[PDB]
Amino acid sequence: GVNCSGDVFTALIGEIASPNYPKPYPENSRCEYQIRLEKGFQVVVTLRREDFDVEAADSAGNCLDSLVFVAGDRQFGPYCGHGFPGPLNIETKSNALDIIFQTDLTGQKKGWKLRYHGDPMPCPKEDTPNSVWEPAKAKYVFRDVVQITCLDGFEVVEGRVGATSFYSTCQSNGKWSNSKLKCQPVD
Ligand SMILES: [Ca+2]
Repeated sequence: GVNCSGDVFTALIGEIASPNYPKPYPENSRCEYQIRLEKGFQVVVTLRREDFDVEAADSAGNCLDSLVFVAGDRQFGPYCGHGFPGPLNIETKSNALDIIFQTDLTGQKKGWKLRYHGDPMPCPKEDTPNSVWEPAKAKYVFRDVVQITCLDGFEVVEGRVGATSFYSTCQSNGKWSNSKLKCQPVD
């Protein structure tokens, strides 16, 4: 095959296709594409069913040509056959993804074209005991900032002395900064 290795993708949106797409991919391909987003994002892969045609699996269900996505410990695929067999949207749960495409000596098809985007990872909303959150949202994600205001008769301890409100940021690790700070009754 050709050189289809070494490319690194770091933008929050991107598009990748097998060599020569939509003309037949090369035999004996060993392609690898690396997506590298900053911590706090997951790579989400979108691949339309009809944008994928790869040599069919053998009798034993094994892929001779294959597309595989590697995200840390997790693997998606191997995929082969006529039409993409996986979900239209794949949340890999990782900021780093390796896309690996290998082909054998015979039997080539049009190949594949995929897109990806970075999806900011969520920070779960705590139960707001004696406080209200601003803004109120169904989902908070990486870099969101909220103001947490204590109800009347409550205050923040461990923050400033005598605070009745504070801010908190959804961090790259899925946790709120200032998660130690709680609204508690006035003494
Ligand atoms: Ca083949």
